Amino acid sequence: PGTAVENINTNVKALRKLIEAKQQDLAVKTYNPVNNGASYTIELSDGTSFSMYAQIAALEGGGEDVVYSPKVGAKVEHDEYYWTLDDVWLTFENDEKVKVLDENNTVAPIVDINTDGYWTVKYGTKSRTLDKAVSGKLTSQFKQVSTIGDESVSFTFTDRTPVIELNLFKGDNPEIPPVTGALRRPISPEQPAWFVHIDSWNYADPQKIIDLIPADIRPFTIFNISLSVSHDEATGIYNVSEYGYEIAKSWLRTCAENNVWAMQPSSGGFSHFKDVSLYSQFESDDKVRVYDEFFREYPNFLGFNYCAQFWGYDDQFSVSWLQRVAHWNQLLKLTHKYGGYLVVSFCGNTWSANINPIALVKRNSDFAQTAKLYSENFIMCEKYTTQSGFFNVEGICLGTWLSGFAGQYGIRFDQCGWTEEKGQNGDKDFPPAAGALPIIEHVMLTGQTVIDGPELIWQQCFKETNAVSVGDGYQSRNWECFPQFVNINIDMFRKIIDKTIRIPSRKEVIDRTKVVILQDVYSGDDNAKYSSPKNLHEGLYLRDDDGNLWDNHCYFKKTGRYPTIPVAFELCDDVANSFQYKINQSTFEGSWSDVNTKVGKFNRWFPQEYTGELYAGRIENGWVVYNGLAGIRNAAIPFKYNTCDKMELAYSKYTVSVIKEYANKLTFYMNNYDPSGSSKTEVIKIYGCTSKPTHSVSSRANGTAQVSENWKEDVYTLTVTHNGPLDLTVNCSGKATDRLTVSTAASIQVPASPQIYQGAYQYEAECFDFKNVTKRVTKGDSEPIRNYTAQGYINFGASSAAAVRDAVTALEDGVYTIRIRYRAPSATVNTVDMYINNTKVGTPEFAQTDNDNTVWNTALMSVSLRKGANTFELKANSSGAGDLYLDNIVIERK
Ligand SMILES: OC[C@@H]1O[C@H](O[C@@H]2[C@@H](O)[C@H](O[C@@H]3CO[C@@H](O[C@@H]4CO[C@@H](O[C@@H]5CO[C@@H](O)[C@H](O)[C@H]5O[C@@H]5OC[C@@H](O)[C@H](O)[C@H]5O)[C@H](O)[C@H]4O[C@H]4O[C@@H](CO)[C@H](O)[C@H]4O)[C@H](O[C@H]4O[C@@H](CO)[C@H](O)[C@H]4O)[C@H]3O[C@@H]3OC[C@@H](O)[C@H](O)[C@H]3O)OC[C@H]2O)[C@H](O)[C@H]1O
Ligand SMILES: [Ca+2]
Repeated sequence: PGTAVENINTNVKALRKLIEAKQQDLAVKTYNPVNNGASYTIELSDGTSFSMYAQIAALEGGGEDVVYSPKVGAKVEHDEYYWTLDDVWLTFENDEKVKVLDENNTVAPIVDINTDGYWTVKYGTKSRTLDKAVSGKLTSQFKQVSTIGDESVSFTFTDRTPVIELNLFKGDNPEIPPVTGALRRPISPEQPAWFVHIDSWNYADPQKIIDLIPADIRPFTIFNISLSVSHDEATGIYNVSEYGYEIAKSWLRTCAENNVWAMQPSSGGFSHFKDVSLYSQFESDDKVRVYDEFFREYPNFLGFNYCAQFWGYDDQFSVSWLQRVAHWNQLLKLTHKYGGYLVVSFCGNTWSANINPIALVKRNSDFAQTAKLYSENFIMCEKYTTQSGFFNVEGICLGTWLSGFAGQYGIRFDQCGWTEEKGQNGDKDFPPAAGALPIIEHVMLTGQTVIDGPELIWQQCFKETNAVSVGDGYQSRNWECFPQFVNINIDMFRKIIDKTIRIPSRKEVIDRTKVVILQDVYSGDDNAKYSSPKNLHEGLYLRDDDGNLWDNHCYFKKTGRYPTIPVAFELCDDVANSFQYKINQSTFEGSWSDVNTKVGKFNRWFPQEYTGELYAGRIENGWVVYNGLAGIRNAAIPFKYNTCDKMELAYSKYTVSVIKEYANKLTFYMNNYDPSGSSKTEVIKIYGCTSKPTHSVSSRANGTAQVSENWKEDVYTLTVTHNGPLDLTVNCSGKATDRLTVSTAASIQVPASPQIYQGAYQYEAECFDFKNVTKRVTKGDSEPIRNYTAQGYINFGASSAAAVRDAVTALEDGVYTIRIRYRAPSATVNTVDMYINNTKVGTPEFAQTDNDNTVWNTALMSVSLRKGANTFELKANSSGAGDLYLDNIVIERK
């Protein structure tokens, strides 16, 4: 956010500078559009970076017609550039023209509004009053910037200022060939993924989020770089994530430095990056370079996450959902070329049936082909963000994958999916323990290879604390895991890694599932053609207290006897056609809508494996058992592999368990973690033992546990009080021979690292350790300085005791170039020194920079780094001649 008068003068100062660059034969290193080309940032070969505005801020007042604002431009005459005002020469006293390039100043004509409310223009001592200013929308003096060929870059104006071409810098570094062909980082049951968010809402230092993830988890992790689509509804402009490209770039470099996988620019229609309609645009269109760039330069980049694609379409500043699907059609090809994933996540309401994962492939036949053909690259995820329809949306998201249109299936859980005011069981606020249930249920019984989140990131995963002292009198920003992150999430993944929780393959799920619905309906409302049959789940796994479809407010199943029921558009391949029972929805209203008849046919397909009010589903020798109701709840489960007779289970509310049957052993992973520290009680009884059993228990993470044992009349009874997760082992043998046989250890394969990133590293000043600085801007959007990288910058300031430090890295020993992007608006700063590894190496030339709020500059140093960690400091020695600002540093090999 900024005033119209700032915007105008910025463009003028830019026009002066472009002309200066032209006659000094300077080159454009980089340019990039923002807010769909409302503004651009521009870097030249001398390191000068500045904004130009294609849209000007409204003029405070309220009026909203287009009205007059002065237009300072430039024409050429007798070989020379002179200032224009509204397409006539700019003159003051006499009729003397005024050169752009005058041998004394770098003062441009300044436009203003005086105190009688008239526009004015001043140039040194001279000054000129023009027309009355008037509240209204204004038009910019500048149109846009495009590229000509691969040589030229053109700046075009809206007045009669000529076009201005500058050469497009070519860098003499040999470009690094990208990764193509096969998938960069395969995902499968053997190689699952956790998407952990570096979140614009946490105002992250990516480096410190990465480090909060332990080593055993890291290799299975895919860091998800979240750009918030929070914006000003009137203008369109993004705040939280002001410069999305620049955040993504900065954090994607840190990821690439740390050799970890990474991928998120949209929520609903809103997106920091412009949608395409043709595959050609990925190379030919200077409005959409970001797509190719991330794949080309970062070998750890897996692609793009379009989350929550159910809202915000057809906005003034979004796109239609059709246009989005179309963008996916092209983007998916791009993704396939580079071995990437495109991820989509859906949560549902009544208004959004026509944009769900059925409609996705049923409404757009071209996307359907491109999806089918590159399913390996396409990942479809259930989101738990909306207030209803969870079983419908679970079926459909699962159906996408099994039917062959997506390669992997995932869950993105959210607190926000707890029912509002009343909640569930008598618990107003969402309790974290609840979250473990859907996830384990859908991972173990429906083949999810991707866990995403959980949300909200900043309530469930990480928070920033106050700054902390880190030696030598320096202080740093700091981040911490929430306890439920460690005690639910981290530990649940350890239980996948350690092969307790075996993820079934697609073909394994179809054999279990048995049945599919095909959505072959073309008549009726949006719900009739894209959503599942309304009473699909009734008298199956849907609770008594809950209701059908959009009155389905609870995601806990009443029973696990019947498997999650998938709903697809079509079956694309051999395997999808191996479904035992294919039911067309058109027949559904006739036959299956009678709840009793459905339950009758389903009962023949899916035998009773237990009784009681707990949730119990079995796959191979693994049970998921949980309690999603109030009060102690029970079940009687006859064993299928263990040689004892049966187990009777009695569990507290929101206790979840994973129970592995062995001929002479049982394991329980149990959890029910409350951060406030309460205990819960659980009771396990084994029947049919022909021997005194024994038991073993280990607490996990920050959990507690005590277990009591009771042998009596051939019943063995374990009483497990605990807070948080634990593994319990029961050695119990019986005398049965009618029992199945346990297959050998499922595979878990530790996912390979990405190739080593050979490009430049970046370290944002707002993440530096610091002492005695004037101001540290971690949330820049609300402050006066524009055109910065990531979310912020700092004002180092003039203190003689001012200093900063970060830890930087180097693939090996040698000379590197350190580019400090900075601002020195009032005076040159010759008074700050640089230390590498606690040895002073020079005094960067921080030349006076232009006063304008968008201008930054870059100061260079050559230095020796050694292989691995290096320490970087900037230290004042005296009082600065003026404020020094710092946005970042960028390190590259010479
Ligand atoms: O960048 C942050 C980023 O966000 C992600 O994480 C979460 C998000 O998951 C989520 O985002 C919110 C999603 O829900 C929006 O609310 C829904 C909007 O549409 C409403 O439907 C209309 C009802 O009336 C009808 O007549 C009308 O026709 C319907 O709309 C049309 O429906 C079909 C569409 O195809 C069509 O385009 C649309 O126009 C719907 O009822 C409403 O319901 C929501 O309420 C909750 C209930 O649990 C659910 O979110 C959903 O059911 C929501 O936007 C709302 O907030 C304001 C707008 O700012 C309005 O009230 C409404 O539009 C999204 O909110 C915004 O997300 C971005 C964030 O930066 C904003 O601050 C936030 O307001 O929840 C929040 C977010 O944390 C990423 O992981 C995270 O990094
Ligand atoms: Ca910065």
